[PDB]
Amino acid sequence: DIVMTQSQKFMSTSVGDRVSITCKASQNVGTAVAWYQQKPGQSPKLLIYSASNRYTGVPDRFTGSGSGTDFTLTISNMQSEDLADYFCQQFSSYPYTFGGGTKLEIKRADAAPTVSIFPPSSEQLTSGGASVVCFLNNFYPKDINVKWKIDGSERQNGVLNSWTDQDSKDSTYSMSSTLTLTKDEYERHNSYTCEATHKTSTSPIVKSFNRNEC
Amino acid sequence: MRLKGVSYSLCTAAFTFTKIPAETLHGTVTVEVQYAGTDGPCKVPAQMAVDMQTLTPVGRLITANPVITESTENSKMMLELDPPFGDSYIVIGVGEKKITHHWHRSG
Amino acid sequence: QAQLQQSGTGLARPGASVKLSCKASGYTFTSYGISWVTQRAGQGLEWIGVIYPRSGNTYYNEKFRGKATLTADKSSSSAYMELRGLTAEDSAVYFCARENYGSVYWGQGTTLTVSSAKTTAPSVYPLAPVCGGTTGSSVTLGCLVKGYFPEPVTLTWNSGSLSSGVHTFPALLQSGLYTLSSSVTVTSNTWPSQTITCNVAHPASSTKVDKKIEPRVPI
Ligand SMILES: [Cl-]
Ligand SMILES: [Cl-]
Repeated sequence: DIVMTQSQKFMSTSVGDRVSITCKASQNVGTAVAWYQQKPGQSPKLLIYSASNRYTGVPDRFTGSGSGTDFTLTISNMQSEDLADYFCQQFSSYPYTFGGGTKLEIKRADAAPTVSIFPPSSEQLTSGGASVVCFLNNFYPKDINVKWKIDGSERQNGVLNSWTDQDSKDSTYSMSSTLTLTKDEYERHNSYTCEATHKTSTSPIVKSFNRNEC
Repeated sequence: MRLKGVSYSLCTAAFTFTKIPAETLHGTVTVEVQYAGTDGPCKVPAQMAVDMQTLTPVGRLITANPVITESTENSKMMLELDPPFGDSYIVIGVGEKKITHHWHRSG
Repeated sequence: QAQLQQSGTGLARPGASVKLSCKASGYTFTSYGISWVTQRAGQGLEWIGVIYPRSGNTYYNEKFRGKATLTADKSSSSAYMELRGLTAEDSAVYFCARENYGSVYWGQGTTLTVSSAKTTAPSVYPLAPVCGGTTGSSVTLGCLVKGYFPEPVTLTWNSGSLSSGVHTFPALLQSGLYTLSSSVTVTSNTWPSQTITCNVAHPASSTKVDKKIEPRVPI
């Protein structure tokens, strides 16, 4: 079966940029390639068919090119409505495989996250589970890494991270990072730390508390 | 098989060039296309054009009565066109899935 | 105008079979194929297979053999996909699409959730700042919503009157149950001198819970 590789899963762009989305076929597919865009909650919409033909109603900003194994969708003068997921698909032979997708997001000035740490609530500590929450809010770019420590020792198991979609007004991202452990383990340690690595600081932002302090 | 004096309707589904159109020794161009539909047998729309808005035919389609013969998906057919000198477009299909290939014929 | 309308069960237990429908109108059904495409949440499109109603011919992606069975009814211009032996990993959006070397016409998608969880109201936990408070002119409060099924919940702050400065994060699965959290940020003159309460409605359990955020105190 043919593999269609979109190596760039995420692209950050400014309005007005020339956006280049690449699709590489694992074998020669001629010109049998379509491009779609998809927005959340909707079915995909066809942009380009048979490599280089623009579908009716699609803005002339979109152009497909290429043949053989290498295909390109170019968006000239990118507009905010072009933020979407983009997929290629081949029709040379079954199965009619899709590329992995490229999600186009918008660039803005870098912004450091605002980080806040929350010990387990008294109500959760009746349960035998304990969650320590860090919110990392209103940052850009999306790339960020959170490292949790308990009494100096890194903890990787039990960490759950959730990200908001890029905000429609301020173009930032926010993230919750939640360390869940047993209540018994939580009460055997004092120091809890979440460390955020982000390009806006040469060293991570550190939020930490001592459980028994006020 | 159709009866005597019956023309097929135009193919309604999408075509794709199976490979690059190829120039012959005396300057015509041969084309092979594959057809996504199952409405065959049907007539393949095929022309050269210089203006993609009027689609006014230039040059000549050489193949008499180009058809998709099969009712099954993804069948292929070949045709031959005689392009004008200079630049033109090979245009296969009619409607929202027509395909074009830019062609140059030297002197 | 060509249209594809989808229908089908949205919630199934592991082991179940579901038959999804794709009703076509506005074009000649027997001139084109119908394919099915799946999209896991936040993930890419995957082509399952195609049926050509003129002949009944089908072609499957080997990854979906047996899992999916495609059929069609020429008499009514309907296509169907039966998904068998469902597992949690089959939870996804499923689309039908007309096949024409680049699908213009798609169904609206059916969201299938496969889970053995029973309906469970969330635990709702108020998250006050670290004991003794934080420095700075603004303060961030949290609300943790843990262990519910099915989605969705509706989380608000002060019954929706506090809507700016809020971040409500997408829910994630945690041992078969959903968890989400929300933060709200206000200027420090606003809290705790004025009350801030997280409200969480869970329609499936008919529950609505309020948790006022209260400053922490020492042990
Ligand atoms: Cl279509
Ligand atoms: Cl309230």
